[PDB]
Amino acid sequence: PIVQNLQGQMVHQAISPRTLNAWVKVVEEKAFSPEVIPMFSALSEGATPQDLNTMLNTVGGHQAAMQMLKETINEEAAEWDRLHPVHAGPIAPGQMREPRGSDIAGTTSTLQEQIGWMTHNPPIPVGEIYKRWIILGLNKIVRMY
Ligand SMILES: [Cl-]
Ligand SMILES: [Zn+2]
Ligand SMILES: [Zn+2]
Repeated sequence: PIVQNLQGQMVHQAISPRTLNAWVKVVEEKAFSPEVIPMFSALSEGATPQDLNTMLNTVGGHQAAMQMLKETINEEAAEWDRLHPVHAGPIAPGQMREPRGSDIAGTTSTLQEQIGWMTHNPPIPVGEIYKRWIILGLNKIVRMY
C-alpha cells in the first residue's frame, strides 16, 4: 500500500503478510455475507492494484465465486476503456500515460506506474477505482449466494 509519512511523503510498502492472513480468515467465515465488503475495504486502505491482486490470489481457492468476480472485473475494465479509449502516447515527453482498464486491474501496469498514478498531485486513484470494481463483484456474489 501507499502510506503518507509525517513530512507528507507518500511511501510504498509491500502488503503485510498479517493483512493477507486476516483476509483469508475473514473469507473463511464470511465469504457470501455482506460484511465481506467492508472487511475488504478495512484491509485495503491505500492498496495498489498489485496489492489487491495479491489479496484476491490468496482466496483463489473458491473457483465459481472467483470466476464471477473476474467476470465483473473484466466487464468494468471494458467499460473503462469505452469511456477512456487509450491514445497512442502521452500528452508530451515526461508525462505519465492515462491508464487503461487492464492498467487499473494491475495486469498490464507495473507497480512503478501504479505508484506514479497514486502519488500524482492530485492522485489518479487506480487502487480505489479497482477496489470499486472488486466491491461491485463481491456484491454480485453475496446477492447470488
Ligand atoms: Cl511490477
Ligand atoms: Zn492524448
Ligand atoms: Zn497530471
